Amino acid sequence: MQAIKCVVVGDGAVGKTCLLISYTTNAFPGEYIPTVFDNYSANVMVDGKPVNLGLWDTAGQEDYDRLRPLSYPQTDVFLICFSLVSPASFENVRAKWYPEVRHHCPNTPIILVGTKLDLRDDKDTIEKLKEKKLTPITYPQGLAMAKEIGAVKYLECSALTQRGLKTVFDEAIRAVLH
Amino acid sequence: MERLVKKVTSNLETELKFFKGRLVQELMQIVKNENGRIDHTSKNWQESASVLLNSQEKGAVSLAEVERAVSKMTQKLRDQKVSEEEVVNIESKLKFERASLEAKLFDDNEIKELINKRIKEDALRAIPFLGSDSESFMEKISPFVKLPDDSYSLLKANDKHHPFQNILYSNALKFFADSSDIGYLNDDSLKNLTPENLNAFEQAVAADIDKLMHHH
Repeated sequence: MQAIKCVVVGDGAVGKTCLLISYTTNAFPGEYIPTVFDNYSANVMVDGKPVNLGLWDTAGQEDYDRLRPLSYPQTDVFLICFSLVSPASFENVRAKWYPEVRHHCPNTPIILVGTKLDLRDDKDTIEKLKEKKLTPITYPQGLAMAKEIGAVKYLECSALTQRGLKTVFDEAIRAVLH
Repeated sequence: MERLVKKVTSNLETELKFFKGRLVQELMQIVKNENGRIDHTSKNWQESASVLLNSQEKGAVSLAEVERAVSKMTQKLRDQKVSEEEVVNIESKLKFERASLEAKLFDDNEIKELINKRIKEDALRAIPFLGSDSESFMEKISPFVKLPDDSYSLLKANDKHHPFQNILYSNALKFFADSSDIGYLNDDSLKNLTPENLNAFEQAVAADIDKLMHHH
């Protein structure tokens, strides 16, 4: 049984639930999306062989800080996520998630994932952030953060349109095969 | 009217199904850290249950956040002048679900049953089925998987996966695979779900599990 444990960390701005629901169901835009993903594995085809892709969201809330790391043993690959339209969630990649992952799992490969790619050039969202002295995270800014935390890849995706979405999971698998 | 109530009722059922699945997998990491010991009085269990039921942080993985999502839908029903009795009935279902989880998570026997059920769901999902309808495939296999009452006791700090995953994976290939050259199941495997292959699958999974449970 070829089995990969992929753990997802990131703030509430990220849409971790939509990311994992969109990937595992390919539900149509407009369908009811639950509050939490249920952390069930997905079987995926890699070079004519079955791979069991264990997909775990973590309980990101600060009151679960002490116990969240019990999710981390034997993790094969981490997706550290931020929203491209939340600078605070991007700074929490290096301020919170990277140090937390590295405390428990010094050597496990990290993929840096920017989500909500579909909003980075939504007129109403660009206007909204403008009014607060903010700008969406750009591709080069993301790449720089990936180098800073020693991520093996930086990828950007949209749960809504599935632009970039398959590549995140393809690269997660590739990172564990090396 | 009945249509708007049916849609919110179905959405509530989706919320609870996803949240109960997640809650038990999250609680399972506390049991794994205790090498398969169940004790609702421990510091880690008490904190895990409290936070995953009651965390108030926006975006929390918690029943309190699920309840917020359901409150949006019941407010919308009242805005749409849906009969108060139908909206109250949805709210009492959600109160029932909270009360039922709050009782189960402080009962060692109820905890064991929740964890053994999730172990079963995880082991069904380990079967390498790459066909069109994986929910219907697992619904056909599910009645032939009977796990022991002490299945939870095999969660160990050092194990990535519960060992039953490998047992369902290998027995599913042995009894349902269309050839020895295919390491996986698909729509061509469905004809192999005869009463004969399913009963044999059942017996073989029970024997591999018993051998594992009795290993010195």
